[PDB]
Formats: sequence, C-alpha cells, structure tokens
Amino acid sequence: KHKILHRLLQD
Amino acid sequence: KHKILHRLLQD
Amino acid sequence: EDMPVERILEAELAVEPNDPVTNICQAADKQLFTLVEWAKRIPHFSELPLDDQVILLRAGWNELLIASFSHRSIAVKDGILLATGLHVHRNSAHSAGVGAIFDRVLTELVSKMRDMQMDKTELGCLRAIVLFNPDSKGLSNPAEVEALREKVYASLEAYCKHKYPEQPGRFAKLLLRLPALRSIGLKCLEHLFFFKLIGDTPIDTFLMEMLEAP
Amino acid sequence: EDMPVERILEAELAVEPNDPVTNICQAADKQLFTLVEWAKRIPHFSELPLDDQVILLRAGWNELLIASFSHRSIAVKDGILLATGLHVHRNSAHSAGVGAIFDRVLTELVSKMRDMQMDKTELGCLRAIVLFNPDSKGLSNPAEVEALREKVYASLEAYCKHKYPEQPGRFAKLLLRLPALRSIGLKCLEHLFFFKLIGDTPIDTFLMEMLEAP
Ligand SMILES: CC1=C(/C=C/C(C)=C\C=C\C(C)=C\C(=O)O)C(C)(C)CCC1
Ligand SMILES: CC1=C(/C=C/C(C)=C\C=C\C(C)=C\C(=O)O)C(C)(C)CCC1
Repeated sequence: KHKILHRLLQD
Repeated sequence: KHKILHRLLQD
Repeated sequence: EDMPVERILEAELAVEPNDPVTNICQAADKQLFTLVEWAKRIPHFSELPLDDQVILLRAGWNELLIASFSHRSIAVKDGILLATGLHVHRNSAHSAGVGAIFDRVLTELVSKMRDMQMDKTELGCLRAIVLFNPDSKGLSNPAEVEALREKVYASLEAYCKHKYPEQPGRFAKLLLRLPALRSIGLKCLEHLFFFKLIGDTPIDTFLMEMLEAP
Repeated sequence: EDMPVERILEAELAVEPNDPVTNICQAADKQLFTLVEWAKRIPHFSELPLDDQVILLRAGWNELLIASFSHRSIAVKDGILLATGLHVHRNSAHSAGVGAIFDRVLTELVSKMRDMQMDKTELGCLRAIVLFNPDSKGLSNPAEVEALREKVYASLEAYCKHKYPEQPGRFAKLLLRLPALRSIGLKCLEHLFFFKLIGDTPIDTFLMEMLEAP
C-alpha cells in the first residue's frame, strides 16, 4: 500500500 | 447561558 | 510576576486526596464541580473577568479532567481510576466500544506520565497552562491570559532543573505531552457528542451544559 | 547525539527559496513531494526503517505542511501564500465556506509566528519535532523516534538562549504552538475527508494517497 510515498522514500 | 458554571464561579 | 508552584501544588492537593462509559460520564460530571474549585485556587484566575473565566473553563475542561485522571492512574495496571473510586479496565473499555480512545489515554498519557514519574507540581502547572489558553475564542483580553500562561511555564521550568537538575530535557518533555492531550481531548468530545445524540448513556447537568453551544 | 540546527536549517532552505480550496489542495499535493525531500535531509530520518519513515510522514504531513505555509505567510497581510505562488485572502476563504478554519490558521499560527518573529531555524526544528512523533501508531521502535525528538528540542533550546538570550521563555513559547498546530491539523483533515466524500474539489494522487486508510 501507499505506492507513491514508498517509491519517493526509496529513491 | 451556561447557568451552572456562572453560579459556581460567582459564589 | 507571582505564580509560585507552591500555590499550584496546593490547588492540586486541595481538590484530590455497568457501562464503563456511563460510569466515566458520571465521574466527569462530579469532577466538573471540583474543577471550578481548583481553578479558583490557581493564582490570578479569579481576578480575570467572569466571562473569561467561563470561556477558559469551557475551552479546557475536557483536557483538564483527562490530565487529572490520567495522572491519578499512574499506579493502575491496565486501566484508569475514576474520582468515584471506581476502576475501568482496558478490557472493559474495549468491550463497550471505546477501546481505541481508551488505549490512546493509557499509551500517550498514563504510561508516559508513569515513565517519567511526573509529579503533582508538574501536573498542576501543565493543567494551569492548559487553563490559561490564550487561543480561547471570545477572550476579552487574550494578552492577559497569555501573560499568565508564560508565568506558569517560567515557574514550571525553574521547578524542573532545580528539582531534576540531572534531566535537562524534562521541562520540554512535559510540554510535549500537550499536543497528545489536545488530540485525545478532541476525540473524547466527539464521542460525547455522539453518546448525547444516540440517547443512550445518561449525561448529568453540568456535563450536559459543557456540551451546549458554542 | 548529533542533531545540529545547521543541518535542520539547510533542509528548510533546500526545499523553499477559482475555488481557493481547489488551489490549496493543489498546492498541498505539490508540497507533499517536497516534504519527502525535506524529511530525507533531516538527520537520521533516512536511517530509520522504511516502514517507520512512511508511518511518520503519514502521521505528520498535514501539520508539517501547515507549519510551512503559515511561516511563509508571516509577511502576508490577511491571508496565506501558497507554494504555487498564489495568495488566498481571508475574504476568499470565507466566501468558499472555509472561513472558520482559515481564521484559526491566521490567528493561532501566522499571527503568532509573526508576533515572535519565529525564524527559519526555529520553524525547522519545530517541524523536525512534529516529524519525529513517538506516538505514531505502528512504529517498530518508538523509543528510537522519541530519542531523535529529544535531540531536536535539546538543540532547539541551545539555539534559543544563545541567539535570543534576552527571551528566556522563547523555547517554551515555540513548543506551545504545537497543540494549536495539532488541533488545526485535525480540523483540516476533517474538511479534506468531507471534500473527498462530496466529490467536488479535485484531489491529486499524492494528497489522495495520504487520505487513504489507515
Ligand atoms: C475517558 C473516556 C471518555 C471521556 C471522558 C471524559 C470526557 C472525562 C472523564 C473525566 C474523569 C474520568 C474524571 C475523573 O474521574 O476524575 C470518552 C468520551 C473518550 C469515552 C471513553 C472513556
Ligand atoms: C489550509 C486549508 C485546508 C487544508 C490545507 C492543507 C491540508 C494543506 C495545505 C498545504 C499548503 C497550502 C502547502 C503550501 O502551499 O505550501 C483546509 C482543508 C482546512 C481548507 C481551508 C484551507
């Protein structure tokens, strides 16, 4: 869940 | 308005 | 000028030596009367105009009562001790449908007060700070209330550091429980408005008056 | 150990050089991306497990964004300046049905930040404190987050007193705007859930994700 937030934090 | 509170504060 | 923690501690010591929701609401109505007596013992509160005294108490009663039973419950295992001498266990709150907010009280307030061993003087000052809420709408002179609040936290900080020199961050730790107290207080009001709407849960006259508009 | 206000100030300076509600929601979605970049620049945040980073941001995004546009608006007369370069006047918010909450932002946050001349370092630290919210549910190690928060306010206090020696109560005054920020943030969320329910007011993907459960 929470696709955008995870992606932005990982990069 | 607020009968109880006023009465208690005045006494 | 002139806001000794000794007077604040005295105010604290002077007022305190089946549906769990009903029992809690009854304890709250009972404590609302005691809250007025407590406020009257807080330096300069009684010298503010009557309408502002009303405003401050209507704006802070729920947080003020929550802070008090939470601190009283520091000794309690998994629950809270009501002023009526009754205990409400976490399982009981859960079984009545109010488990989420009840757990927030235990987790964010009771447990934290216990972890840091918050004392009565500190609790008293934190409540006096809540009481003197300058943001309260309708205040005839908010600057005056703001000044009283500043005198309280100035005295609180001196108390800390003098009593707990080994804990430089204690003063900040105390003030940082206020946002949780604010959030919890707001959620409790929501529940109360709901209980009143639903019709179940007897609500006494003083508690009912506090739920009246504004 | 190791939470220099200099790094916090840098994070702040690194991220920032018709329906007003729609414009505000668009600015919020835009700033949510920038908020992630800001958090990554706050010491030790990126070293916390990914799931806790998510938890902290989902728990504090609204208060974090409100603190930022409020401080940015200190120069503004009767309104706020959005990151999109747009200004929302108090009269405009009122005419859109969101006057009450808008006035709370101006009164309890903007005006107060202006009155005390809160600076960017202070704002940065207050936001870092909000970010490191130990009460956030689901945290794998709340003690760790609690420790980071304590390092922030310890550094904030040193900054104050060293920069504003003449204002002994400044540190407390800063922390005491947090309960208002918490209350305002909660009310804003209520409005947002309503706008989403009603259907009017376009809501972008990141803002929408933040409104998703839990
Ligand atoms: C705590 C509680 C609620 C509200 C309590 C309130 C509003 C006051 C309690 C005062 C007490 C308990 C005073 C005392 O006993 O000294 C809500 C509505 C969340 C329901 C769950 C239990
Ligand atoms: C303020 C506002 C609302 C919410 C704003 C939120 C949730 C975020 C704003 C972020 C901004 C404005 C960022 C920026 O521009 O930097 C509510 C729902 C109360 C409606 C009234 C106007």
